[PDB]
Order: sequence, then structure tokens, then C-alpha cells
Amino acid sequence: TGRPEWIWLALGTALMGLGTLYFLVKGMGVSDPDAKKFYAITTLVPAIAFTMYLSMLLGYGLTMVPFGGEQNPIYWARYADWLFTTPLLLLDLALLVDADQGTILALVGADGIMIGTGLVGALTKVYSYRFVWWAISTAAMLYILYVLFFGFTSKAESMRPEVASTFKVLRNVTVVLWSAYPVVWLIGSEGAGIVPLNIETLLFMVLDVSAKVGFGLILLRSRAIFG
Amino acid sequence: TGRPEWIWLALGTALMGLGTLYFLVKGMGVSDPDAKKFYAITTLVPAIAFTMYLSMLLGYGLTMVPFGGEQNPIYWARYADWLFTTPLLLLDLALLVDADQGTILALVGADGIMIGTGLVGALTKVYSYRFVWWAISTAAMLYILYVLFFGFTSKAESMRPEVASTFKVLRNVTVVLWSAYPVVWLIGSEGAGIVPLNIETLLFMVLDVSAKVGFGLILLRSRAIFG
Amino acid sequence: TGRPEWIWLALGTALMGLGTLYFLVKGMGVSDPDAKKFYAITTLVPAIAFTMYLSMLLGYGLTMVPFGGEQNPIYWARYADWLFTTPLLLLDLALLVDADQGTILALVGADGIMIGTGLVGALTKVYSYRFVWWAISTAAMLYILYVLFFGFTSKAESMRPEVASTFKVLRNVTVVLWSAYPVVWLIGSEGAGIVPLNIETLLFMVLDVSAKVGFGLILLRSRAIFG
Ligand SMILES: CC(C)CCC[C@@H](C)CCC[C@@H](C)CCC[C@@H](C)CCOC[C@@H](CO[C@@H]1O[C@H](CO)[C@@H](O)[C@H](O)[C@H]1O[C@H]1O[C@H](CO[C@@H]2O[C@H](CO)[C@H](O)[C@H](O)[C@H]2O)[C@@H](O)[C@H](O)[C@@H]1O)OCC[C@H](C)CCC[C@H](C)CCC[C@H](C)CCCC(C)C
Ligand SMILES: CC(C)CCC[C@@H](C)CCC[C@@H](C)CCC[C@@H](C)CCOC[C@@H](CO[C@@H]1O[C@H](CO)[C@@H](O)[C@H](O)[C@H]1O[C@H]1O[C@H](CO[C@@H]2O[C@H](CO)[C@H](O)[C@H](O)[C@H]2O)[C@@H](O)[C@H](O)[C@@H]1O)OCC[C@H](C)CCC[C@H](C)CCC[C@H](C)CCCC(C)C
Ligand SMILES: CC(C)CCC[C@@H](C)CCC[C@@H](C)CCC[C@@H](C)CCOC[C@@H](CO[C@@H]1O[C@H](CO)[C@@H](O)[C@H](O)[C@H]1O[C@H]1O[C@H](CO[C@@H]2O[C@H](CO)[C@H](O)[C@H](O)[C@H]2O)[C@@H](O)[C@H](O)[C@@H]1O)OCC[C@H](C)CCC[C@H](C)CCC[C@H](C)CCCC(C)C
Ligand SMILES: CC(C)CCC[C@@H](C)CCC[C@@H](C)CCC[C@@H](C)CCOC[C@@H](COP(=O)([O-])OC[C@H](O)COP(=O)([O-])O)OCC[C@H](C)CCC[C@H](C)CCC[C@H](C)CCCC(C)C
Ligand SMILES: CC(C)CCC[C@@H](C)CCC[C@@H](C)CCC[C@@H](C)CCOC[C@@H](COP(=O)([O-])OC[C@H](O)COP(=O)([O-])O)OCC[C@H](C)CCC[C@H](C)CCC[C@H](C)CCCC(C)C
Ligand SMILES: CC(C)CCC[C@@H](C)CCC[C@@H](C)CCC[C@@H](C)CCOC[C@@H](COP(=O)([O-])OC[C@H](O)COP(=O)([O-])O)OCC[C@H](C)CCC[C@H](C)CCC[C@H](C)CCCC(C)C
Ligand SMILES: *C/C=C(C)/C=C/C=C(C)/C=C/C1=C(C)CCCC1(C)C
Ligand SMILES: *C/C=C(C)/C=C/C=C(C)/C=C/C1=C(C)CCCC1(C)C
Ligand SMILES: *C/C=C(C)/C=C/C=C(C)/C=C/C1=C(C)CCCC1(C)C
Repeated sequence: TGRPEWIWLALGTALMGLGTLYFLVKGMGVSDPDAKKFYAITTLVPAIAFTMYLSMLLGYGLTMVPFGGEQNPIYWARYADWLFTTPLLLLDLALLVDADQGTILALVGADGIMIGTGLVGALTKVYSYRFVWWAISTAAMLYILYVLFFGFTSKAESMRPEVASTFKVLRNVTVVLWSAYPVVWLIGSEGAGIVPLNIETLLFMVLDVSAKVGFGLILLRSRAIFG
Repeated sequence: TGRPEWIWLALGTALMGLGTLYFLVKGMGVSDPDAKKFYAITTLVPAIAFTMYLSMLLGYGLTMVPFGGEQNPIYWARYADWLFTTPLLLLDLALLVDADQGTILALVGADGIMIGTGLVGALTKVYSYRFVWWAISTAAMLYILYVLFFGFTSKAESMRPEVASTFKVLRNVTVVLWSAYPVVWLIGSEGAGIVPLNIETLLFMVLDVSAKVGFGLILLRSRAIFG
Repeated sequence: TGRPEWIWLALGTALMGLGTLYFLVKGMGVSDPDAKKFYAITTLVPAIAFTMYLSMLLGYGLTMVPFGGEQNPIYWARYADWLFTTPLLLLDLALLVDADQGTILALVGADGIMIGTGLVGALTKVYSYRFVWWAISTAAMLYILYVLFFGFTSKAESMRPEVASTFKVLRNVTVVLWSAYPVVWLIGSEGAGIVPLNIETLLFMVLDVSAKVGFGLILLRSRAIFG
């Protein structure tokens, strides 16, 4: 159920909150329209994460789902978060590399399917089916990481060194971090309950904060965001 | 509960409906692609408002939420409306002033959070928490009004007199009207039930019709929408 | 109820699935950014259709709605599908014809209302009201078909013969196919239950597969998608 993980939810709420304030209080005197975009995108990521983490701490983002033969605690707020949040992160990567509109649309589409499909899995009552959705969701993710690693890097090679190197760091951080989510999900309370909801919430928190605040920090503190 | 406010819901449905028909039957012979955008955006605002007002009149947009120690009548359709509707209005303002993509994204993002956060508050069962969400939602709104008043006006000063003056009127109308919503919400059935759902529905109706049909009228009947 | 139509749901799932794989394994070596857009848009249509068809086969996309004086089986997954799917198809048509942003926004808006309004109708408990929503939804559709037939054709006349002719075929296929949906809905389980859910699911399947895979095939196998 949901009570002992309250501390990781409170800390996540706090970290996303402070992360938003910091990015806000840093893009204030920015005149460059390109940099402006990066700050707007990057600042909204933790801001959204803040509201959803708060809904989980306060209990609104938690529901109960029966499967296997029990009532399981499912924090559905994560999907609401990730639905807008993961595409924004992808958008940062795309602008940095100047991706084609077509690929940006393919990426956002793949991402929406990944999260939507992951949400359906989390709320499915037939235990066995949850894993089918997990598989579809993971296939979507793999497609996204493939394009960022192989497709985007190539695109980054045509920009100036500052941009190419910052993209490289951001690229490595998201590929590694993003692939941990399906694993956490599979072994957590949403799948084979090997790991307790307590530790699971701590894992997602570290992952979320790293994939947003950290990512944001690496990006917003480089000159890559400038023309 | 919901029954005696049926008249304000029926009138709102009617006014949004006639408002859509009028804007539609006015943008028919418009060749200017810029003006076309304004008509498309502005016409969809009342059209959406029409469908949601109708759902409330017919009872579908009403739900019951327990909090304090009672079953409260919450018209959730408003948020569904405002979720697409408020950003469209912001988009009209942005095109008129030729805002940067970055700021447009920040505004739409702030707006989505404002409505989403306001929806969560309206459906929260812990009476005390509803106000936390209200606070977050209001902070988001204040951020939006700040940019429209101080940021956009500056941008409008670089356009021709017709555009600058129409923007000024639209700006004053939305800043004043938008700030009334959180007050109505706070004192209405969603917050401290000082005002009866009856009078509350009448307030939102006047506010909604003014902020859409009125706004649309001020905009679509000026030459500001032309290049 | 839902059980005997499982075969049409399984076949639809299969066809959308194979349809996605085929389009994916065809746009692989495409360098043209314009063609790229078409492949991205067109491939995502069946991909989304796949996930929603699967949710219906597995039972998640089915709910029960009381109206008339009974518990009716309503596959709500269709709307989730169509909400993103119909606009994407419209986007293909718009790019092919190089439509104005204003009209694209009017079309997407009309489309969202059509599906949203159709969803509300499908879930409404007052039998009589369901048809009011159906009427509003159909009016929205008629507005869309009008613009595609009369507005877009004109726009297509200014492109080269390959584009104009492919647009013509796509135009005829969507106008005819799209208008069948409201009829199926009206006579199916969502409206006057003249046709059994069994036959209804078979009708939507043929319509869906034709309006996506077929449409995609006609488009992706022509040179129209190139500059
Ligand atoms: C403009 C865009 C293009 C915007 C579009 C936004 C929208 C489409 C996003 C949807 C996102 C999806 C992914 C999340 C939905 C998940 C869905 C499956 C879960 C839905 O459930 C929650 C929903 C409704 O809450 C409820 O109200 C109903 C009506 O009154 C009730 O009938 C429900 O029961 C009620 O559910 C709540 O309460 C349940 C309680 O049960 C009880 O448990 C307690 C425990 O102590 C006790 O046991 C009781 O006895 C028992 O009864 C609980 O179980 C439920 O979980 C739930 O709390 O909520 C709506 C949420 C809203 C949509 C969140 C918004 C998210 C944020 C703010 C979005 C910011 C987005 C902007 C748009 C991004 C901008 C950037 C872009 C430009 C890129
Ligand atoms: C393409 C885009 C990018 C589009 C995305 C669109 C989508 C994400 C928008 C979401 C918007 C959000 C903000 C609204 C959701 C609020 C949410 C919390 C509330 C959800 O509840 C309603 C929902 C489901 O209805 C229900 O069906 C279920 C399944 O069958 C049932 O299990 C539920 O119970 C049922 O709920 C209804 O009935 C309840 C009844 O209870 C009873 O009360 C009676 C009273 O007499 C009596 O007491 C009975 O005994 C008792 O049981 C009732 O309480 C509930 O409130 C409810 O009526 O509804 C889905 C709504 C749908 C999403 C509305 C669409 C809005 C319009 C048409 C959108 C137009 C948008 C276009 C996209 C804009 C284009 C412009 C852009 C380009 C900028
Ligand atoms: C980024 C974007 C801009 C993205 C936005 C996405 C979002 C807003 C889309 C919303 C789309 C709308 C149109 C669909 C919503 C319809 C809505 C009215 C119906 C909602 O109900 C389902 C919902 C929740 O499921 C449930 O969880 C709750 C919490 O735990 C429970 O309280 C509910 O009860 C539960 O409902 C399920 O179970 C019910 C079971 O009852 C039982 O029946 C069995 C039968 O054997 C038995 O009798 C039992 O005893 C009895 O109790 C069942 O009746 C219900 O129907 C339901 O199964 O589900 C959330 C779905 C999720 C949103 C689907 C996502 C769709 C796909 C993957 C989208 C891909 C999109 C990308 C974004 C497109 C990209 C392209 C663009 C760029 C153009
Ligand atoms: C604990 C918290 C996490 C909880 C908070 C609740 C929160 C969920 C609600 C708040 C909404 C929030 C999510 C909104 C996100 C905004 C974010 C995306 C913004 C990123 O930033 C994008 C920029 C766009 O810039 P511009 O306006 O276009 O400026 C043009 C300039 O004039 C040069 O033009 P030139 O090129 O021609 O030379 O935002 C506009 C730049 C402006 C010019 C400057 C604006 C300054 C701000 C108003 C002040 C900064 C905030 C404060 C330090 C405190 C924040 C409090 C909070 C409650 C709002
Ligand atoms: C009671 C009611 C509230 C209930 C109604 C239900 C409602 C919810 C469903 C309807 C959907 C509705 C919401 C859709 C909104 C549409 C709105 C946003 C449109 C705004 O308008 C945008 C324009 C885009 O213009 P274009 O097509 O691109 O024209 C280009 C021209 O050829 C010049 O080109 P050049 O530059 O090269 O010289 O719409 C296209 C312009 C067209 C060329 C002209 C179209 C005319 C219309 C078809 C007729 C107008 C409507 C009728 C008077 C009656 C309406 C009935 C209703 C049921 C539809
Ligand atoms: C049974 C199934 C239905 C179930 C599947 C589950 C599914 C729901 C989840 C998968 C997500 C899926 C929906 C995603 C849709 C993607 C689709 C929209 C893509 C359409 O395609 C758009 C392109 C964008 O192209 P680019 O990257 O920008 O290439 C630029 C080039 O370098 C030239 O540049 P120049 O102009 O300068 O010269 O996608 C990128 C092009 C790449 C360069 C090439 C990519 C190749 C692919 C990685 C391999 C193709 C797929 C495989 C055959 C098998 C698919 C398995 C599935 C599980 C993913
Ligand atoms: C700020 C949040 C971030 C960066 C979240 C990333 C999330 C993912 C990559 C989630 C992926 C999932 C799967 C591949 C399968 C199972 C379910 C999910 C949704 C956890
Ligand atoms: C057509 C509708 C319009 C212009 C609606 C505007 C709505 C707002 C500015 C709503 C703001 C709210 C808050 C700031 C806090 C509490 C809840 C809301 C959603 C009523
Ligand atoms: C891939 C799916 C396609 C092309 C779906 C098209 C759907 C429509 C044109 C649906 C229209 C409807 C109405 C006009 C009224 C009643 C309800 C609907 C949603 C079935």
C-alpha cells in the first residue's frame, strides 16, 4: 500500500520544486530566442514533475488495482507526468541537434505510445496481460533510444564542438537512465513484486530527479543552448 | 446539488452556440492567411465552450465529490473546456504580438498546469488540500498575466497602431476577467461554500461569455487581425 | 456484451500490426525530409490503431454503460484511437496539399470536437441525449469533409499531376469511408441497436483497416510524398 514511501515522494516533490525555481531564476535575463526555448522546455519538465509528485504525496495520484489475487497500490500519477515530460526532454535533444520535423514527430509519437501503453499495463487486471503491455512499451522505448544514439549523434556531428559535446553527455545520460525505468517497473509493484513499493519509489525518485534536474543542469549551464 | 442553475447553463450553451455561428458566418470570405488563423483560433474557443456547457446542462459534466463531510456537486466539464480553450486565447494574443516560440511554449505550459492543477483541486477529497492546489493554480495564472501585461505589451509596441491598441484592449479584458475565476472558485462550491452553486454558475457564465465571445468580438471586428 | 466479436478484434489487431511493420520496413532508407514526414505520420496511424485494438481484444477497452433500461457494452478504446488517429490522417492530406496553418488548425479542432463529442455520446446514460451528441459530432464531420472535398481539391490543383491525382484518390477514399462511421454508430450498439455488436465490430474493422492501411498504401506507394 502507500504510506512508508511518503518520504521519497516528499523529497521528490521538494527536489523538483527547487529545481523549477532554480531554472526559473536563471533564465530571467535571457534574450536569445534559441536559449529561451531551451529554458522554457527544460523548466516545464521539473514543474510538471513537481505537481505529480505532490499528488502522490497527498494521495491523489494513488489508486488500487486488483490483479493476481490482491489489491495493489498503483501510483498512476507517474504516467500523467511522463506523458508530457518525456516528450519535452526529447524536444530539448531535437532542438540541440536540429532534427527533422518528421523524426521529431516519430519520436513524440513513439513516446506517447510508450507512456500510454505503460499506463494501460499498470492498470490492467489480468496479471499476465500487464507484461504484454510492458513489452510493447519497451519496444517503443528501444526505438527512441536507437534514434537518439545513432540518428541524433550523426546530426550533432554537424554542429560546433560545444553543441556536439553537450549533446553527447545528455545522450549518454538519457539512454542509461531511461532504460532503468522498464526494469524498475518489471521488478516493482507494477510487475513481479520482487522489490517493495518503498524501495521502488526511491528508485524512480533518483531516476526522475537525475533525468530532469540533472539533465537540465547539464544543458542549461552549457553554452550549447546559444546560437 | 445541480438543478436550479440549469438556467445559467442553458443560457451559456445558447450564447456560446450563437457566438460560434456568428464568428463562423463572418470568416467565410477571408483570404488573408493571418486573419484566417485568428478566425480559426477564435471560433474554436466558443465552439468548445458550447459542447462543455451542453454537457453540464444535460448532467454529464457534473460529478459528486465528498469532502469536509458531505457530497458536493462539482462541474468538472469546466476544466475540460478551459484546458484547450485558455491556451487558444493565449495563442490569439501571441500571434497578435508576434511572440517568441519559447514564450508561447512557456505560456501554454503554465496554462496547462493552471487548469490541470485546478482540476485536481476540484476533485480532491481532503478539504484542506483543495486550497493547496488552488494556490499552485493561482501562482501559474499570475505568471501568465505578468507576461501578457509586461512582456506582451512591449512586443505590441513594435507593431502598427491598430494592432497595439487592439492588443491593449484584449490585454485589459483578459487580465481583469481571468483573475476573477480563482476568486469565484475560492468562494464557490469548490472551495469555501460562501456563494451558492446557483450564483456561482451565473458568475462563471458571465465571465466565460465575456472572456470568449466578447474577446472574440473585440478582436474579429478590428483590422488588427490583418497583415 | 463482448466475447463473440473477439475474432474481428483479433484480426484488426493483426492487420494494424502488420500494417505498421510494413510501413516501418519501407521508410527505412528515406532521406527526403518531406517523404520522411509522410512516413512518420502515416506509420503512427496504424501503430496507434494496433494498441487500441489490442486493448479491446484483451477487454481493457470495453466498459458497460446503462441506458434505455439495460447494461450496454461500449468499446471506448475506439475514441482514444480516433482522437489522435483522425487528425494525423487529416495532417497527411494537408501536407500533400500544402494547406494554410489556419485551416489545418480549424480541421484538427473540428476533428477533436467530433471525436470528443462522439465519446461523450457513447458514454451518456440518457438514451435520448446520445443522439443529440451524435448530431453535433456528425455536423463536425460534415464540416471536415466539406473542406477536404471543396477546399483541399482546389489547393491540390496547384501542385504537379502526381500530387493532384494521389490527393484525389485519398480524398475520395476518406470522404466515403469516414461518412460510414456515423451510420454504423447510429445503427449499432451505441445507438439504435439494430445491428448486433458482432457485425458492428466487423464493420468498424473493415472501415478502420481501409481508412488507415489502405489509405497509407495508396499514399506511401506513390511519388506524391516527394518534393
Ligand atoms: C492541452 C493538452 C494538449 C492537455 C491534456 C491533459 C490530460 C488529457 C492528461 C491525462 C493524463 C493521464 C495520463 C492521467 C490519467 C490517468 C487515469 C487513468 C487515472 C484517472 O483517475 C484520476 C482522475 C479522476 O479523479 C477522480 O474524479 C472522478 C470524478 O469525481 C471519480 O469518480 C474518481 O473516483 C476520482 O479518482 C480519485 O479518487 C480515488 C479514491 O478512491 C479511494 O481511495 C482512498 C484511499 O485512502 C479510500 O480507500 C477511499 O475509500 C476510496 O474510495 C483514487 O483511487 C483515484 O486514483 C483518484 O485519486 O484525475 C484527473 C487528473 C488530471 C488529468 C491530472 C493533470 C496532470 C498535470 C497538472 C498536467 C500538466 C499538463 C500540461 C498540459 C503540459 C504542457 C506541456 C506540453 C505543451 C508538451
Ligand atoms: C488531440 C488532443 C491533443 C485531445 C485530448 C482530449 C482529452 C485528453 C481531454 C481530457 C480533458 C479532461 C480535463 C476532462 C477529464 C476530467 C475527468 C477527471 C473526469 C472524468 O469523468 C468523465 C469521463 C467518463 O465518463 C464516464 O464513463 C466511465 C466508463 O463507462 C464510467 O465508469 C464513469 O462513471 C462515467 O462518468 C460519468 O457518469 C457519472 C454518473 O454517476 C451518477 O450520477 C447520476 C446523477 O443523476 C446518479 O446519481 C447515478 O446514480 C450516479 O451513478 C458522473 O458522476 C461523471 O461525472 C460522468 O458524467 O468523460 C470523458 C469526457 C471527454 C474526454 C470530454 C471531451 C471534451 C471536448 C469534446 C474536447 C474538444 C477537444 C479538441 C481536442 C480541442 C482542439 C484544440 C487544440 C488544437 C488546441
Ligand atoms: C501528449 C498528448 C498531447 C497525450 C494525451 C493522452 C490522453 C489525454 C488520451 C485520453 C484519450 C481518451 C479519448 C480515452 C479515455 C476514455 C475514458 C472515458 C475512459 C476511461 O476509462 C479507462 C481509463 C482507466 O482505467 C481504469 O483505472 C481506474 C484507476 O485504477 C479505475 O478506477 C477504472 O475503473 C479503470 O477502468 C477499467 O476497468 C473497468 C472494469 O470494470 C469491470 O469489468 C469486468 C469485465 O469482465 C468485470 O465485470 C468487473 O467485475 C468490473 O468491475 C472497465 O469497465 C473500464 O472500461 C476500464 O478497462 O484508461 C486509461 C487509458 C489510456 C489513456 C489509453 C492511452 C491510449 C494510447 C496508448 C495513446 C497513444 C497516444 C500518442 C500520444 C499519440 C501521438 C500522436 C500525436 C502527436 C498526434
Ligand atoms: C515551488 C514551485 C515549483 C511551485 C510553482 C508553481 C508552478 C507549478 C506554477 C508556475 C508556472 C510555471 C510552471 C511556468 C513555467 C515558466 C517557464 C517555462 C519559463 C521559462 O522561460 C521562458 C521565458 C520566455 O521569455 P520572454 O518573455 O519572451 O522575454 C523576451 C525578452 O523581452 C527579450 O526579447 P528579444 O529577443 O526581442 O530581445 O519566460 C518569461 C521571461 C520573463 C520576461 C521573466 C519572467 C520572470 C518571472 C515572472 C519571475 C521568475 C519567477 C520567480 C523567481 C518566482 C516563481 C514563483 C512561482 C510561484 C511562479
Ligand atoms: C450550434 C453550433 C454552435 C453547433 C455546431 C457544432 C460544432 C461543435 C461542430 C462544427 C465544427 C466547428 C467547431 C469547426 C470550427 C471551424 C472554425 C475554426 C473555422 C474558422 O475558419 C478557418 C477557415 C480556414 O480557411 P480556408 O479553407 O483555408 O480557405 C482558403 C481560401 O480558399 C483562400 O485561400 P488563399 O489565401 O490562397 O487566397 O475555415 C474554412 C473556410 C471555408 C472555405 C468556408 C467554410 C464555410 C462553412 C462550411 C460554412 C460556415 C458554417 C455555416 C454558416 C453553418 C454551420 C453549421 C454547423 C453545424 C457546422
Ligand atoms: C507488432 C508491432 C506493430 C508492435 C510494435 C510496438 C509499437 C507500438 C512501438 C514502436 C513505436 C512505433 C509506433 C514508432 C513509429 C515510428 C514511425 C513513425 C517512424 C516513421 O519514420 C520516420 C523516420 C525519421 O527519419 P530520420 O531518423 O530523421 O533519418 C534521417 C536520415 O539520416 C537522412 O537525413 P538527411 O535528410 O539529412 O539526408 O524514422 C527513423 C528512421 C531511422 C534512421 C531508421 C529506423 C529503423 C528502425 C529502428 C528499424 C525499423 C523497425 C524494424 C523493421 C522492426 C520494428 C520492431 C518494433 C518492435 C519497433
Ligand atoms: C522524467 C521522467 C523520465 C525521464 C521517465 C522515463 C520513463 C520511461 C523511459 C518509461 C518506460 C516504461 C517502459 C519502457 C515499459 C514499462 C512501463 C514504463 C512506462 C515504466
Ligand atoms: C473561457 C474560459 C476562461 C477565459 C477561463 C479562465 C480560467 C482561469 C484563469 C482559471 C483559473 C483558476 C485558478 C487560478 C485557481 C483555482 C481554479 C481555477 C481553475 C478556477
Ligand atoms: C482510423 C479511423 C478513422 C478514419 C475513423 C473515423 C471516424 C469518424 C469519421 C467518426 C465519426 C462519428 C460521428 C460523425 C458521429 C457519431 C460518433 C462517431 C465518433 C462514430
